[PDB]
Amino acid sequence: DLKEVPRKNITLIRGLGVYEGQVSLQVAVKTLPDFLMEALIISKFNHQNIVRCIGVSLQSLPRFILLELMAGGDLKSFLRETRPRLAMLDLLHVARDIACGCQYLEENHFIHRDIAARNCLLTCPGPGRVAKIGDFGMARDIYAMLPVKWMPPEAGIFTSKTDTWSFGVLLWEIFSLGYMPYPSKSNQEVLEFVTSGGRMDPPKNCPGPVYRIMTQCWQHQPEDRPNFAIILERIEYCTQDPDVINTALP
Ligand SMILES: Cn1cc(-c2cnc3[nH]cc(-c4cnn(Cc5cc(F)ccc5F)c4)c3c2)cn1
Repeated sequence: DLKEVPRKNITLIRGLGVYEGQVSLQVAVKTLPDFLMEALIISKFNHQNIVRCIGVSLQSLPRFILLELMAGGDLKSFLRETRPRLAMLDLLHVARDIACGCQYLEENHFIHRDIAARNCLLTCPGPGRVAKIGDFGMARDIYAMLPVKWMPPEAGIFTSKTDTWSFGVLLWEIFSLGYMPYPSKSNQEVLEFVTSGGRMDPPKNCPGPVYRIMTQCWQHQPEDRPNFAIILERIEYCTQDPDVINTALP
């Protein structure tokens, strides 16, 4: 099924997080000390905003999965490290990028169930970045450690509207510039806070239009939340608005 690439052709260059690799083509190598199936899931996707599975090395040990090299690393760490001391449109492109990928999943009736900044990767760190969904461990596991801050109330049900909720929270992560959702609240506090109707305030300097996308992502009833086509449409509207784009980051 998956393209078994000879170990002879594979060489490990550098430890990234989890290796920088080459094949006799610069790739990223994920090693195993289940795992047969994250690669099988990622392999079946064909979209520009989802990391590509180059191949696998299950012949020798330790078993590899060859993946599209994302030199910019995860999105959570990027926001943190690249915090002004980067413009609003850079955030909007990142948001659009993941929204496209989510739309692709939604169209293909796949539920991610863990859409967060820590599961998104960046191609290069500088301008011309492309954010892509890099982790699918949660959706595999099914097919304290639970991501409660990204989950809607009815999650124990899971829909495409689940991913809509978590994307709203991802949206906050982006425009907060990498802050932890519900900053001073624990999983159980957030659980009861959300269940009561409580929602996160706008991140510092966040334009109203963008916060309004977060707000309707967090609608209590799933059928009232927007699909990702509408979300993109609305992100595109923000990208047209100059009052949104001209707003200076904190
Ligand atoms: C600084 N930094 C860069 C990276 C990085 C760069 N490029 C990358 N390309 C693919 C990855 C990656 C790493 N883990 N995953 C999740 C994953 C986990 C798994 F168990 C099986 C497959 C799989 F894709 C994707 C990946 C990670 C990690 N840290």
